[PDB]
Amino acid sequence: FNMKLAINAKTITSGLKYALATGNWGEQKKAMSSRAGVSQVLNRYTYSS
Amino acid sequence: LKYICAECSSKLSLSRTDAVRCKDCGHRILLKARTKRLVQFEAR
Amino acid sequence: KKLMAQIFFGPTYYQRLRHMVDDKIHARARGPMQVLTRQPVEGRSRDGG
Amino acid sequence: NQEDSMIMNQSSIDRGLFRSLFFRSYMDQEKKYGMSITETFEKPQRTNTLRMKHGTYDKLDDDGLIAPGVRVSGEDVIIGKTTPISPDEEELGQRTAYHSKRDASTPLRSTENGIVDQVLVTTNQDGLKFVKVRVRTTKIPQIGDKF
Amino acid sequence: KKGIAKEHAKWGPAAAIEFEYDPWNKLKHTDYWYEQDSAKEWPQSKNCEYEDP
Amino acid sequence: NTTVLADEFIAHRLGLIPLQSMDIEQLEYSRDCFCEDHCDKCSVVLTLQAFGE
Amino acid sequence: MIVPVRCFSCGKVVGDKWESYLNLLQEDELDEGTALSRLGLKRYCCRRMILTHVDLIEKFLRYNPL
Amino acid sequence: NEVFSRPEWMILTCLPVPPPPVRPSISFNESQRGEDDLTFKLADILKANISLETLE
Amino acid sequence: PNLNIVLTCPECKVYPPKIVERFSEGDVVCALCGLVLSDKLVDTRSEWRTFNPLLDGNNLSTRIGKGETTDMRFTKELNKAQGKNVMDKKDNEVQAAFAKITMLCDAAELPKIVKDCAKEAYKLCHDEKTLKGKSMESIMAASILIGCRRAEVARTFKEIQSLIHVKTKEFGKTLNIMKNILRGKSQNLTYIPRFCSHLGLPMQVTTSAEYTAKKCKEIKEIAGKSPITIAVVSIYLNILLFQIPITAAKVGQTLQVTEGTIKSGYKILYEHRDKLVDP
Amino acid sequence: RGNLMGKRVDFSARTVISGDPNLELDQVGVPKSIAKTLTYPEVVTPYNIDRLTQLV
Amino acid sequence: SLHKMSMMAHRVKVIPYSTFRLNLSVTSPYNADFDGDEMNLHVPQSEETRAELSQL
Ligand SMILES: [Zn+2]
Ligand SMILES: [Zn+2]
Ligand SMILES: [Zn+2]
Ligand SMILES: [Zn+2]
Repeated sequence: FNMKLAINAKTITSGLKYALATGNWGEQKKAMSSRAGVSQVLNRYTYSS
Repeated sequence: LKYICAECSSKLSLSRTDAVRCKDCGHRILLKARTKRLVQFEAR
Repeated sequence: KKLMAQIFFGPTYYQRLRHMVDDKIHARARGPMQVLTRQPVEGRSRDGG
Repeated sequence: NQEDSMIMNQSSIDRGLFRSLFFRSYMDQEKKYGMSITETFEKPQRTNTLRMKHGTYDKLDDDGLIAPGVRVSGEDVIIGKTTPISPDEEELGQRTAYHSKRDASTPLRSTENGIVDQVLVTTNQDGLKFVKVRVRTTKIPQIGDKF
Repeated sequence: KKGIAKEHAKWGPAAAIEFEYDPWNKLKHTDYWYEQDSAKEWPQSKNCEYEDP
Repeated sequence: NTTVLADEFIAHRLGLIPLQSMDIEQLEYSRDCFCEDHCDKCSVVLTLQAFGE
Repeated sequence: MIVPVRCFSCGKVVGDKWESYLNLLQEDELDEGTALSRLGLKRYCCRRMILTHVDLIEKFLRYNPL
Repeated sequence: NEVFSRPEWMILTCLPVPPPPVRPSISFNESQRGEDDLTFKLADILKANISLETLE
Repeated sequence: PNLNIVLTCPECKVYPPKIVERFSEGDVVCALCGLVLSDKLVDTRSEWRTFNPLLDGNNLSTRIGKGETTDMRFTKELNKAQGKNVMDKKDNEVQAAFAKITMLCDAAELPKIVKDCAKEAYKLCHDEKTLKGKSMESIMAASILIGCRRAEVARTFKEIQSLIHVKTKEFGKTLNIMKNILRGKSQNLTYIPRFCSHLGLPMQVTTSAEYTAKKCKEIKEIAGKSPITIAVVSIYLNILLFQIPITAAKVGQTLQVTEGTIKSGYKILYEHRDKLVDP
Repeated sequence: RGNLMGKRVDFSARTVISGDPNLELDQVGVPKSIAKTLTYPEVVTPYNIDRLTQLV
Repeated sequence: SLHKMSMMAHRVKVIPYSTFRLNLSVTSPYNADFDGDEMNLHVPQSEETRAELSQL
């Protein structure tokens, strides 16, 4: 009841981190039923921008 | 004097592992000591 | 000498855009060379054609 | 000025209208392919490496980095890298000495020429040697710039 | 160093200048855009009274 | 340099301070000068000191 | 940023006048248009810089480097 | 056309392979090769071929 | 035969020739002579800028899932029909052990370096009569510990046994045979920050612990049968040198360690206070 | 469509443009940098031997 | 490029201050205001091609 919950932690942490870093909205299975431009990089050329 | 690390002016003079977490500070990011070598500019 | 027609004049607010010419000037004569198709490579930074 | 071009006063440029800074960074770090001994940030000399560039490595220092505040031209290298492989018969085979380089140095971008400012090194997520430099450039307006 | 104002605005002493001739437009080197009156819609020069109307 | 203010600002803003030039004709251009590297007879030297006291 | 040296248009030195133009508005309670007039900037190409320059330098300066 | 096109030529029996200039190892240019797609597929083909013939 | 080509200027010939690369022109020139040698060079950095086979071996890995331009029932058919060659290769066992150690290392939240080192350690031996089974736990735990230790991440045997119980014996024999295999084919101070991390203390007790550990290491009193215990009581005497309540009754189950050993170390450092404090 | 019918080439340049009312139509203004990068071969004749010698 | 123009030949006058430079009358066949547009150059490499380029 202990050893597998840590790899469980790896799975959900990896999933959230992957989704936000990539922008594909789905787990690490080559992006089924997903959208692309969901997590763009912040634009910081100008405060107004 | 070779590294900075912080708001502290800890001149670490580092070779290897002399508490990179500098003694007066807490930091562990080790910024790197702007040179003494003479630089040239051009005020055109 | 005086100009004939009087002209408009005044202060106005501008701003400077990022598309500067020093990043768009590019030229190549006999440079590097692609591997799969044996052609001039791409890339303004990569000294392409 | 025909078709949206502009005449612009040279003297105002000289005084300092529309001047601007420009900050660029670079990222590099040691990579482990081991048999855990990784790359190194040293200063590559002539008889250590293979097919290294003509970047004239003099701007670096003993710890393989450049110092802040010096100027860099277009082709100056800023980071020194060396291959830690093993197994390649790394200084005993298929190369002379020319010790173990297979140099992976990072030259500056081929055109711009700034001044090295605020170089830091700190370990990455897992613990490596991980380097960021920054270079600073003045960009006076010229003919082709767009307002 | 020495320097002159032609190749940089550092070396200027000038800082401003003014220039005017025929404030009454007797030479007709211009004519005034207007919509009712040239005389009403333009301010008089400060250097008008130095010459007769 | 240590300040917030950037180095080429310090250069450029230095470059614009007007200087006393009554006797400018006495010396000659660095250009035309018989010397090399800023002799007293072609140039003058300035020094600045600051402290966060 | 500091006030500029040397108005871009005209060339008259500006930068001596900055803290003066400040204390014309701190204790003297003076209207600013008359403040620039009494400061003595009668052309307006010079006048725009003091009237529109913002001072980011102290907002930079409130860090604690080294 | 009997001299150029035959229906019994239209069934694959013996398969040509193309030389590495068609399918070059990209030589991954950090430390490795990262060797490429077509050669991966050909390795698959020859693996399934030998599996079938041993099974037969 | 050897098929090999060395460049040589046919008009200078004075050495293995001092030539240079004009990469922006894709040409090589005899720098002493100035004549071009060969032209149309091939790229060497943009190919990397465009975007582990050695750990996975000679056989080529394939992550095969489902696509987008096909029906879901046909993706299920693909998943059912893609499992027809999972028994011909030993690579099935190779990525099976790889998946297992992936689970174990990332459950132990280890670095990718440690994961790859364990992959290497298993790949190096990977098949021997010296292996001889051992329930795959002995060899996986041994390879993980060897790789993690040679990545200079020292982990305690109690933590390894808590993650995977390998009854502390076959694990030891497997560690010895991995040692011998790697020996043929060819750090106690690092334990302290993890324990003070688990206790939450600032840097100066860590530095004091390092100094006391090296000094007591230098002189005498191995004193304890794996002196990680007296390494711990170094922290215990450091925190008694300070005044923060980290009582040994708490510390014993905080570190899964004996309180009697703590008091014995307290005594053996009671009589040896002399040269253990720096300022 | 990307390697035969059209392709990358050599001997080319790319900048931005601005007007000029001091160039007649068949002329184009080129920066010295671009004209230093680009080139064009000439065959050595009796006619151009001296000029090409000087230019070398 | 859409129609027969926009591949037009020119003579070259080398100018300083890096950018291209062309007469205002030829602007509309190129269909190019100076809002930040960009052109392309193509240097011929032999006598035949120089001649037919200049004559057509
Ligand atoms: Zn510090
Ligand atoms: Zn002189
Ligand atoms: Zn002004
Ligand atoms: Zn030669």
